[PDB]
Amino acid sequence: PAMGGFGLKHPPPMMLIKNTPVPGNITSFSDVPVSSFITQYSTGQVTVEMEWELKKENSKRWNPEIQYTNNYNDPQFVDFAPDSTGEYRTTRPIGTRYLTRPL
Amino acid sequence: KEVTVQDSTTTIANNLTSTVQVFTDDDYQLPYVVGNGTEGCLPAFPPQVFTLPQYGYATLNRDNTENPTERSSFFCLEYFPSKMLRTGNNFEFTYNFEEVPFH
Repeated sequence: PAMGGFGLKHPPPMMLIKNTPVPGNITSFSDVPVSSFITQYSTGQVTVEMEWELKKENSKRWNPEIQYTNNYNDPQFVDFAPDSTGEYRTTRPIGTRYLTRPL
Repeated sequence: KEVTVQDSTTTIANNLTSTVQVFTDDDYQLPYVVGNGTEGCLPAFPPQVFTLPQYGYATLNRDNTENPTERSSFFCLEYFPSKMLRTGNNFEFTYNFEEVPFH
């Protein structure tokens, strides 16, 4: 994929959900469908569990490498934590390429 | 063979106690300089004696200059386990090519 990640012929399926309709008060017979419903919403919890396979880093580089570090000069807040209002703050993007390898 | 120079006599003697070190890089952890079309192969003609080439590599440089980067890596070749050989010792290695198409 151009945006990134793993191209999959059969990716994780789509999981679709709706609220079943509950009609309002209907006192008569009509052959047109019921358009009057009780307004309602639903809530709940969803847990996802993924398993990942890892590739060990096996390298003979002598000197230290570049690491992703938490580094800020005079921080007024901590990054990747809630704000004083409760709003979660992420200042910078984090990619995967840090360790170095020869061609 | 130990070589010594006194007032331009340049004598040569053989050191029977001296060692040579040999290792093969099985995990491909060093920069691989071989397939790049450079000199130092075994001669075409069997009687010919040849010098072994010096090992070296180029890492990342910065801004098309001679200066390094933070991702410039140093590989120490002493940090591989190697086999030490005196006069009576020998070294042996075996390799199986992976499946490729016929030329």
